[PDB]
Amino acid sequence: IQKTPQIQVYSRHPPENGKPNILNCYVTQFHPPHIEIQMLKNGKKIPKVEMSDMSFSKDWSFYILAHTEFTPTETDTYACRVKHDSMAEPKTVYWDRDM
Amino acid sequence: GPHSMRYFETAVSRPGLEEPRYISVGYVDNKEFVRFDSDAENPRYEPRAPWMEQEGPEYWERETQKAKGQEQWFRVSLRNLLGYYNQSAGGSHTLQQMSGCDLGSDWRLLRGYLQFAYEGRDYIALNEDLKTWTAADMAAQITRRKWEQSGAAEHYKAYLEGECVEWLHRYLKNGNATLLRTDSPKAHVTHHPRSKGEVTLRCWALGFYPADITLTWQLNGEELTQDMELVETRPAGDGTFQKWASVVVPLGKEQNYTCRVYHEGLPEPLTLRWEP
Amino acid sequence: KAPYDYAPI
Repeated sequence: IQKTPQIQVYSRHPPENGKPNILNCYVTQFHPPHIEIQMLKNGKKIPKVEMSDMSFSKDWSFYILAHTEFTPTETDTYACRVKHDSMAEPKTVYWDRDM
Repeated sequence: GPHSMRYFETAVSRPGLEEPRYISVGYVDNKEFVRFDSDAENPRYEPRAPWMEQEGPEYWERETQKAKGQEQWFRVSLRNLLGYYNQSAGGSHTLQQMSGCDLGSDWRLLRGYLQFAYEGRDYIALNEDLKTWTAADMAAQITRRKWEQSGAAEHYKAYLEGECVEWLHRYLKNGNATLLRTDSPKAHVTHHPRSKGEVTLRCWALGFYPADITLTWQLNGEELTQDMELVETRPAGDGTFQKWASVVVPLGKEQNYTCRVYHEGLPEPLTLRWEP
Repeated sequence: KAPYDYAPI
């Protein structure tokens, strides 16, 4: 059976507009381990995105960390879009600088 | 300091993929430290922490050989599982294994683990005694018997009590600087006004290792399972971790609210509140 | 040391 992916989107270092930073998409608790992860700036696919390697937790569920360099501005929105068999449609979760 | 080692192996078959992909990842004290992957251009075990490049190529050849044997073992096992579950062809399948040992702070053996999972679900596992097997599924009973019959448990038992222990000791010495300590967390509280007359007090905790940590909000002494908000602990991506917990608060009546933070590298837990 | 398995599943 398919387990369905939990997603967090957040920055490595606390964000300051104009300060370069890393933006993480932590994807966890999914199965099977085939998954597609895009990161988006203003609805557009960021091209060169780091993908940590296949790994699984002691409960057998898979987890991947996607990250990329970004410079947060006042106005730009950032998101992570996840495709996986457990869900019919891709799931997008927006970066919230506070949470 | 108590310690551990693990090997997490995975084999994945996909509907038209020719042969399954095999992947093995070794962990010492939860930190990835070796890795093999059959998809690599030249499949080999590579080191994964600095302190492991201390190991002479004969080590990497032996391990890499084991891997190739494991790859074949997963192949055959996957093939049998299809049959045991009366699955037809043209589906996706997964077989997983966790194997390893836990040591007390005295560096003696505490527990051995040997577990398998099929399709992400518990399939068969060696019990703590290292002599008997647990297997829920009807289909899995076939395996339980084959392995009771053949003294599989003694084999895995030997590895778990000898090699797992011996080599973990060795690995522990060889990076006795890298792992000896733990990164304490740095905490602070952020303020976010929201609805009329109410604020979010969000207690952060940052740059900590290892990941186990607990965050609790108190109303002066009283904790809250009453609608406190958190997030799963998450990696910063630099080898440290982050977590936050937040709660709803009356604007102004907000110094009655103390976040506490508990982590192993801490001498004692942190008490914090909002500092404007 | 990676472990090595007994009989297949």
